Order: sequence, then structure tokens, then C-alpha cells
Amino acid sequence: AYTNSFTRGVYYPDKVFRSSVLHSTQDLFLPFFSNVTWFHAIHRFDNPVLPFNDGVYFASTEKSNIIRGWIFGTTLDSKTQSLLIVNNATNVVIKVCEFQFCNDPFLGVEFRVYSSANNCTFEYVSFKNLREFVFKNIDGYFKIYSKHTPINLVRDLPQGFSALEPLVDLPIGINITRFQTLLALHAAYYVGYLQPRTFLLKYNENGTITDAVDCALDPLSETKCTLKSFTVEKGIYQTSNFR
Amino acid sequence: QNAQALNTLVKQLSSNFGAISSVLNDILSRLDPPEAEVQIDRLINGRL
Amino acid sequence: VQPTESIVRFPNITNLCPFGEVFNATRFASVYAWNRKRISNCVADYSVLYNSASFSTFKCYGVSPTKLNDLCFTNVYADSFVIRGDEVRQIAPGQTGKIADYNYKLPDDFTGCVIAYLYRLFRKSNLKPFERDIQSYGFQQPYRVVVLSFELLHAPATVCGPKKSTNLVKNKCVNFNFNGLTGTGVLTESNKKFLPFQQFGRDIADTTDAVRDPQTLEILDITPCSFGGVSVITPGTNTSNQVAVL
Amino acid sequence: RDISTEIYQAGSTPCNGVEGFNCYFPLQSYGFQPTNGVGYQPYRVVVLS
Ligand SMILES: *[C@@H]1O[C@H](CO)[C@@H](O[C@@H]2O[C@H](CO)[C@@H](O)[C@H](O)[C@H]2NC(C)=O)[C@H](O)[C@H]1NC(C)=O
Ligand SMILES: *[C@@H]1O[C@H](CO)[C@@H](O)[C@H](O)[C@H]1NC(C)=O
Ligand SMILES: *[C@@H]1O[C@H](CO)[C@@H](O)[C@H](O)[C@H]1NC(C)=O
Ligand SMILES: *[C@@H]1O[C@H](CO)[C@@H](O)[C@H](O)[C@H]1NC(C)=O
Ligand SMILES: *[C@@H]1O[C@H](CO)[C@@H](O)[C@H](O)[C@H]1NC(C)=O
Ligand SMILES: *[C@@H]1O[C@H](CO)[C@@H](O)[C@H](O)[C@H]1NC(C)=O
Ligand SMILES: *[C@@H]1O[C@H](CO)[C@@H](O)[C@H](O)[C@H]1NC(C)=O
Repeated sequence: AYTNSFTRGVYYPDKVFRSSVLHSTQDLFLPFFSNVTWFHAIHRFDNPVLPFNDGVYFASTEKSNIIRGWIFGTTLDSKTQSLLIVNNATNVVIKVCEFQFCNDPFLGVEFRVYSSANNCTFEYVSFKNLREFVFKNIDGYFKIYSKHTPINLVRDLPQGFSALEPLVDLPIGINITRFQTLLALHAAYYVGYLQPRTFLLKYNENGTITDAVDCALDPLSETKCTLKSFTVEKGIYQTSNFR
Repeated sequence: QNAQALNTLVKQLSSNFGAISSVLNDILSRLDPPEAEVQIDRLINGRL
Repeated sequence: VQPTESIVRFPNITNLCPFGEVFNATRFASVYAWNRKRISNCVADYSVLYNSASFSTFKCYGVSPTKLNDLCFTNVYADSFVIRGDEVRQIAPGQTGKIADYNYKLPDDFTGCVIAYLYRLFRKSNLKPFERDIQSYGFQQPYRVVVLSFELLHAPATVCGPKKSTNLVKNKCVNFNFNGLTGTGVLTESNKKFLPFQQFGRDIADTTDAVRDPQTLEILDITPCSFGGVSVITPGTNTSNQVAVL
Repeated sequence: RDISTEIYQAGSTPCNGVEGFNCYFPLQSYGFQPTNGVGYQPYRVVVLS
């Protein structure tokens, strides 16, 4: 029920073009080599509501597209407005409403996700393959990144490097504490969490992120971050600190 | 050494030194003079 | 070198919020059963309503009609109800009478503009601001009044007034403010290639280098205007008074 | 110190010396009464430079 992240979880942190340079940034990223819990939500079912904390990494591999969306809210009750993301086979359903969810939301393929709604604020409509997403909510803005690429291993996330691209910066302004994935039923995915870490990002002539270094993995990475290079020559160097 | 010193001097322009913003125009637009002049004074001291 | 002309360019102010759904519609509800209209996810262009003809009154409270195009608020409410001409003063902060204390009470701290039918004659408690707790009055004059209540909260704001994202806009050799970018310099067509989500370019010194045209998605190099010191060449004054400058 | 009473124009249509839509007389008379509140009571203020 555990796989390790390897080199997954890199996204473009801004919309600035930089060519043939090396840049250091401080933001929430998935830690390197921190193992990722592999869930089988239904096989005996466990489709629970997990805390959101400061952001959540998500990834999955499916061809039947069983996971249709996610549910976000504080109490998951109609007392306070909640967010609902549903991906139809035709379009996207995004809601921000005081939403009375059920004890076991699912997309009957009936609608037993909820029972009623009181207010509504926001509405928006727009193999062996891995779709990868990053969710975070800062200053009332919901931010989502995406990238699609083929794979050859199912049980575990294959190694490699490919950055995620920005998709939506939605200005709603919702308090958020917990989430739960939405599935269609007549279930394999992963959950990663984001932490504040400093990274080096390598840009090619096209402005494409091609490599990265985590500054807290090991002393060699600390030296690389200090020297602002991917190559370190012979000698002694100081990443000084104390305990 | 010369290039390192010049790069450090150039990169020092982005700091706040305790002010609200590192851009003069933002300070001018977001506030009235009786506090914008204080913020600009702070920035001036840092760059000096 | 001083800048020559300041052609600051911003895209079209689109889209347009449906003000005509309330300001320009045909039905206004009763004063004791007033309808509050929620306005969001749109550009609130107040020039059309301010410049609209045949308006009996145009009263602002803490706001200016020429200024509202530059205010961004999270939530704006369009209160719509029928009232008679004589009681049009009841929609005011602190005003008393039948309508305010029985039908429609406006907050004493109201901020916005009021632009311009059943009597409740018996109450047990004075109505709160924006309260609707639901004597027939015969129109033998009615005035259609809309109240613009501007509420700002800690949520992201959705109704400002200016252009949003995707419209038509140009660029020249300017001083050279576009959108959120400022500063002077000369602009040249650039051969660089941005990613579709990339808008700016930056040098190793973390300085703006190139910018993409918002309308015709082309990238322009930013070269600053020339500058330099000036020196004066001269022999001794006891030899001549001629000089040459560099 | 400006001492003028021209009808202010907030619109593009000229006032032609009358009040109306967007047209205002700049001055409003002070409603000083013995029944007024403390904050609306008249106050004699002297400025020394
Ligand atoms: C990264 O930049 C290089 C620049 O050399 C690109 O290589 C050329 O790309 C163009 C199309 O963008 C092709 O028509 C050329 O044939 C490529 N050069 C050669 C020698 O084949 C490269 O494609 C860029 N990569 C990305 C992902 O944009
Ligand atoms: C990594 O695995 C250890 C046990 O092997 C576990 O305690 C830890 O929480 C895992 N890291 C995660 C899930 O980020
Ligand atoms: C939305 O919630 C407010 C409370 O803040 C309530 O007054 C209003 O009636 C609700 N809207 C509905 C039920 O349509
Ligand atoms: C709600 O969010 C605000 C700011 O986003 C925060 O200050 C507050 O503590 C949050 N409250 C809860 C119950 O999460
Ligand atoms: C949009 O901008 C163009 C400039 O080419 C102008 O001709 C047109 O009138 C504008 N339309 C609106 C609705 O702003
Ligand atoms: C808005 O006003 C115009 C007159 O300028 C009228 O033609 C149009 O029908 C009105 N729209 C609505 C929805 O009443
Ligand atoms: C220039 O010459 C005059 C006399 O020829 C003399 O009085 C003066 O001091 C001289 N000044 C300089 C700067 O040489």
C-alpha cells in the first residue's frame, strides 16, 4: 500500500520565460523520495474524507475513468458553502454552494452525492496513461496543475521527470480543510502532501523545466544548492549550520 | 570577484528593508504621501 | 533620452454585466417584498447607468459614479422595488417613516448609490437593514428605484469595472506601460518563443526582458532608452574659450 | 480660498446655470438648531499660521 515518489511532483511555479539559466525557488513541492500511500478505494470499500492541510498531490492511472471528480469543504454540510468538481464525459461541472452531502457520495451510473443545496456562488463549465494533478488553496484562490503522459508500470509510479503546467487559478475564497474523491459506480490512486521546501530548477533554451534538485535531501544536494550548479568540483565547501 | 560584486549590488534592488513593497509606484499608488514618504525613506537608507 | 509618446494600451473592457436585467427591465416588485439581485463574475460598467436618460434622481452615499468604474468589490446587490415619489427619501441611511421602519430599512452606514407598492402600517420591531419581513396602496406616482449596495469581504473580488483578460490591444514605441508592466524603453519584434502559459521574460539579473502582446500573441524585446555621462574637453582658459563635448 | 457659486456639472450636458441631473449648486446651508446633536452644533474655529 506504499510506493515512493521518486522524481514526481514538479510544476511551473510562475508564468515567466527563462532560458538557459538555473533558478532557485521556495514554494510548496512534493518532497523527493517521500513514499506515497497507494489506495484501493473499492475492491470492502474505503473512500474516506482526507484532510487537505496546505495542499495535496494527486495522481492515478485509469482507462475507464471511474474517478469523476472530488469534493471540497470544511464541514461537508449545507451550513457552509462547499466546492464540487465533477468531470462529465462531455464537459466539466464546478460548483460553489451550500451543499448537503450524503454519508456516502457517489455518481450512480442516480445522484446520491447530495440531497439539497441552499446557496450557490460559482458555476463553471469548460493506456496505461497517467494523469497527474496538484491541488492547493492559498489566499482564497484554488489552483490546479495538470500533465498527461504514458506509463508502463501500474502498481507503482514510474521514475522520470516532466513538469506540470498551470491549468486554472480560480478566485472563489472558500475555507478548506478536507476532501474526498468522487467516483462513478454501477479504484487505484495515490495521495501525496506538499511541504515548504527550496528547489533548483533547470531551464533549457525553450524555457522548459528539465531537471530539479531538492535542497534538503542530503549534504551533496545542499552543496549543489549553495554553489548554484549541477556539477561540483573537488574540494571542501561550507553549508554551515548548527544544532 | 568583480562580476560577483556587481551581481550582488544589482540583486540588492529587490529587497523591502521592512517597507510594504520594493517598487516605488506601488507605494505611491497604494498609500497617501504622509506614509509613502516614510516608506521611501526606508528604501533610500537601504540602497545607500 | 526622454520618452516621446505614452501610448499605454489595455485590452477591450469586456464582458458587460447584465445591468439591464434590473435597471432596464419591466417588472419591479413591491417595497415590502423587495427583490435583492446578486451581481458577480462580470464587469460592472456604471457609466451606462449614470449617463442613462430620464432618471428622476441619482444619489450616491460614500461613492462617486465616475469612480465606481475603478472600485472592485466581492459582492454587489441590486435592490429593486416600487415606491411612490413622496416616500423616495425613505431609502436613505437613518431616514424614518412607514416604509423604512416597516417595509425596507436601509443601513445607517450604507455605501453605494440609490437611483430612482404596499404600505405596512403595523410592526412589532423595527426592520433591520436589508430585512424583508412579509395595507394596499392604490396607484391612481410609482418610481422604479434600484439600490446599489457594495459589499467587500476577504474573498476575491469579481466586479471591478475594467477589462478582464482576453480582448484586443496594441503596442508602439512607448514609455511603455502595458497591463501590469511599467517602465520606459524601446520595443522590437522578438524571435523568442514563449510557452502558451508564459507572459514575461526575465534576464539572469531578474529583470524584465521580453513581453508578449496580449491581443496578437507575439513577443517583443524590451531595450531601454539610451543614457550616459557627458564630459567637456577644453584647454586652459588662458589659451581659448572653445570646448568640445563627448 | 475660492469664493464662487457656479452650478457644478457632473455630466457632459451643460447645466446652463440650472440644477438638475448631474447639476448641483456647490453650497448647502448649515442646519444649525438648538435641537441639533453635539456633532452638528456650530463651532467657532480659529486658525493661526
Ligand atoms: C528546444 O529547442 C530546440 C532548439 O534547437 C528545438 O530543436 C529544434 O526544434 C524545431 C521545432 O521547435 C525543429 O523544427 C528542429 O528540427 C529542432 N532541431 C533539430 C536539430 O532537430 C527543440 O525542438 C525544442 N524542444 C521543445 C520541446 O520545444
Ligand atoms: C514513508 O514510509 C514510512 C514507513 O515505511 C512512513 O512512516 C512514512 O509516513 C512514509 N512517508 C510518507 C507517507 O510520506
Ligand atoms: C443564502 O444564505 C443566506 C445567509 O447568509 C440566506 O439569507 C439566504 O436565504 C440563502 N439563499 C438561499 C436560501 O437561496
Ligand atoms: C478560514 O480561513 C481564514 C483565512 O482564509 C482563517 O483565518 C480562518 O482561521 C479559517 N477558519 C477555519 C475554521 O478554517
Ligand atoms: C474593442 O476595441 C476595438 C479596438 O480595435 C474597438 O474598435 C471596439 O469599439 C471595442 N469594443 C468594445 C465593446 O470595447
Ligand atoms: C434595455 O433598454 C433598451 C433601450 O435602450 C431596450 O431596447 C431594451 O429592450 C432594454 N432591455 C431590456 C431587457 O429591457
Ligand atoms: C591667466 O592669465 C592671466 C594673465 O595673462 C593671469 O592673471 C591669470 O591668473 C591666469 N589664470 C590662469 C588660470 O592661468
